[PDB]
Amino acid sequence: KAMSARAEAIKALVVSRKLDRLAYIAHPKLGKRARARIAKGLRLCRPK
Amino acid sequence: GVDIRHNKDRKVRRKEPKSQDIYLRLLVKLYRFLARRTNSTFNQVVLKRLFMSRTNRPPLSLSRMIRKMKLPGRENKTAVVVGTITDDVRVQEVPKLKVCALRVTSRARSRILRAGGKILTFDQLALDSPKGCGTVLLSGPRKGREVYRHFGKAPGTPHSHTKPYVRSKGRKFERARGRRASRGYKN
Amino acid sequence: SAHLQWMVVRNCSSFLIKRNKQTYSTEPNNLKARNSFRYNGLIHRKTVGVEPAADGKGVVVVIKRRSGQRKPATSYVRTTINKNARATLSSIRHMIRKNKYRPDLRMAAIRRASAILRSQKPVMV
Amino acid sequence: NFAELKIKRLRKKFAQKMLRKARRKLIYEKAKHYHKEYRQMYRTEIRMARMARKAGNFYVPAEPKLAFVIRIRGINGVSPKVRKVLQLLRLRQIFNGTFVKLNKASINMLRIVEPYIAWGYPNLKSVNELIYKRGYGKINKKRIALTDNALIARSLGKYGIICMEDLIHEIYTVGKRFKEANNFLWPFKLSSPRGGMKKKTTHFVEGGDAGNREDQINRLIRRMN
Amino acid sequence: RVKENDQKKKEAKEKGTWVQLKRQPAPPREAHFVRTNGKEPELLEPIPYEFMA
RNA sequence: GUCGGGCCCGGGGGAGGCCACGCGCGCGUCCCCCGAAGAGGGGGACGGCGGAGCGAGCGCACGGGGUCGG
RNA sequence: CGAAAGCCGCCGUGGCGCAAUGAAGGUGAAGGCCGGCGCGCUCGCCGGCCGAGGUGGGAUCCCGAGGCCUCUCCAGUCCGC
RNA sequence: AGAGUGGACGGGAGCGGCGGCCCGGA
Ligand SMILES: [Mg+2]
Ligand SMILES: [Mg+2]
Ligand SMILES: [Mg+2]
Ligand SMILES: [Mg+2]
Ligand SMILES: [Mg+2]
Ligand SMILES: [Mg+2]
Ligand SMILES: [Mg+2]
Ligand SMILES: [Mg+2]
Ligand SMILES: [Mg+2]
Ligand SMILES: [Mg+2]
Repeated sequence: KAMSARAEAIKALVVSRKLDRLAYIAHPKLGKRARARIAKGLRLCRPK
Repeated sequence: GVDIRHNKDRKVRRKEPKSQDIYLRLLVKLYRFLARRTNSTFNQVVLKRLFMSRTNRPPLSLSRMIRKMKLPGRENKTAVVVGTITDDVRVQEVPKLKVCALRVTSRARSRILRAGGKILTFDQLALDSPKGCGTVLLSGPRKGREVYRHFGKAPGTPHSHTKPYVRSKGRKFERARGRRASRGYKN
Repeated sequence: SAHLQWMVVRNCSSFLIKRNKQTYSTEPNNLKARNSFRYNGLIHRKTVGVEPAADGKGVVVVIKRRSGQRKPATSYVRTTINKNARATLSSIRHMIRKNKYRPDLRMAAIRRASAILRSQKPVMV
Repeated sequence: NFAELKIKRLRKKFAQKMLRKARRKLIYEKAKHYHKEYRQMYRTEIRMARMARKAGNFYVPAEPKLAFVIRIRGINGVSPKVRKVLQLLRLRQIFNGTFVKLNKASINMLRIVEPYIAWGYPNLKSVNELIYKRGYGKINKKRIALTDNALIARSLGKYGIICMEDLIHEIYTVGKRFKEANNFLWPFKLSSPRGGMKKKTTHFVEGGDAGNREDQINRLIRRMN
Repeated sequence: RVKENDQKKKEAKEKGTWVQLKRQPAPPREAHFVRTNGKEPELLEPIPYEFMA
């Protein structure tokens, strides 16, 4: 009975910052797309 | 000069079997390779138990292994002992089992096979489950023998139940003074 | 079995020579002539050895047959080669590598063949 | 397979090179930040004292949180309590200095082993010379020369300490992970004091070496490392 | 102090902060200014020796 | 009052130093102007944002423990 | 060589082990659950199964939410950490 | 030639890069 009571109780629901950016890019999983962007912007040329 | 004690630097442990058994040396080579090049703590435990001595590898009884397999959640797992499977004449029926042992006695092997189970050695264990998955690692009772009945506190102290070293068992052999209060004392 | 037979003859063999800090073997199919599991001429399923020829010209290469593994009379096939040096090295290299017959004794057989050839060729004063 | 495989491994090598470049830029900026912080702290202390003098009062600076201790006596004929305190300080040899963090407990055990150590308050130059010249780390119970920020990061990167500048910053500005950084550091094996000691067996304020020379430990560290 | 730690962790968890629970051994002494209040500090000086007892 | 702090909060203007700052297009975020609601548009600056493969080619060295082609 | 080796099994007598305890007559090592009924009395009647108990630690093994990918997307196919 | 800090195909549906009279595909 106590397990049923707790079960119904738990189912009764409803800027820039350069150094931080550097740590985010140097993170191995999070910074992947960011350094990919940096790499292709370093080596790509489209005008305007 | 440095102030360190050197009396505990050498760790006293087996690094190889003391045996000159070449089959044991071969499967120690195999399991040493497995424990090195694998992340299996199972393989490491099996390796050091292979190093161990015979008193440190007591025989596991068939009935004890029947109970530990009968325990819940262990359906169609491989029972692995590094040691000896002996027979137990106190159990009448044997289920089917998938066992792996260093050594199985004749009647225990016959009972397992005609009950319809499989017996593996360690080389074919390494072929079947090289990681050690689906295994139950047992052991025999390592403190069941007469020397462990004799070890402990001294028999003439209280309150010890240590077996003394007597040359015969009878009413004239160490039952007097020291063992009852009508002769000196009891403790 | 090779590993079992090595665990037997590893320290007790009539071909073993232990003298001053060194260990050698004298079985007839032992390139490099050392007490090793790799260079043992008796315990393996496949073995290659090289010797000087019967007459003092050429090199006999003896390889172990696959089938007759328990019949030592027919178990070895040997061929004498009395070519020049570059062709005999190329032929035994082609033999080992193209047959894929134990291709880790290749360079050892090469060194042994060149030593046997250089000893066979006449001495200069 | 020999084209898609080779372009795949080339892409993998490129990504690893870019990650290396990112971490290098990070450690460069971190060191620049610490240079700013150090000069800010130095000028801040000077300004505080200068402001108190202008006002007519006194500026009592903060009593330091970092000490450098050196075992300066040998191992023959040592009391057991002194022995235990010295090996809790990790001073097992003569001329065998280390960093301690100063509080009441540490100060009282230094007071216990007073006539065996010379200790004091190191400056930023002394922490630089000590970690760069005689910097060894403890990496699975081995004593490894600090030649690699990869080595430092693989042992201490879970605390944000990924370079020798991060290590020096923790030790100098005693952070929340000072215990871990100082325990990573193997105890410094200094040379003999070039020039001598003038008396080993008496306290510094009566003409010897033992005890707390306050900032003359830097003179000793220059002569000794 | 166990019960105080438990109530403190409960209030921190409900209010959404992080608070200190351990105790720390008497830190150093936090740089500060000492006012002289205009007056000059008094000059102390060792006394001559006189034999009483 | 402070060669104080705020990635030196910020914005504007006029014949130098420093920067481990420098592809697009679209999104956001911020700012300016006409602002004919202070709408809708003309722009700039910032971004750790958004489906879609790859620069190479020579050197020199305070660079994972001595070599000389003296 | 060989005074060795091999074999016996209705040659295992016997020893030691497999049971202890008591001076001795002697005695002598398995529980729980489910049902009914007395008076389900701190408990017998029968029946049914299971098989050396429980707690705390405990090497090893098992399941495992969620993660980590592939020129790239849409719907799943496989195994891996 | 052993090469895996995830590899699979296979319809599925579009790109960047090589082959033009816009059609590609070991
Ligand atoms: Mg010594
Ligand atoms: Mg000694
Ligand atoms: Mg002395
Ligand atoms: Mg001198
Ligand atoms: Mg003395
Ligand atoms: Mg300023
Ligand atoms: Mg600004
Ligand atoms: Mg006989
Ligand atoms: Mg018997
Ligand atoms: Mg009998």
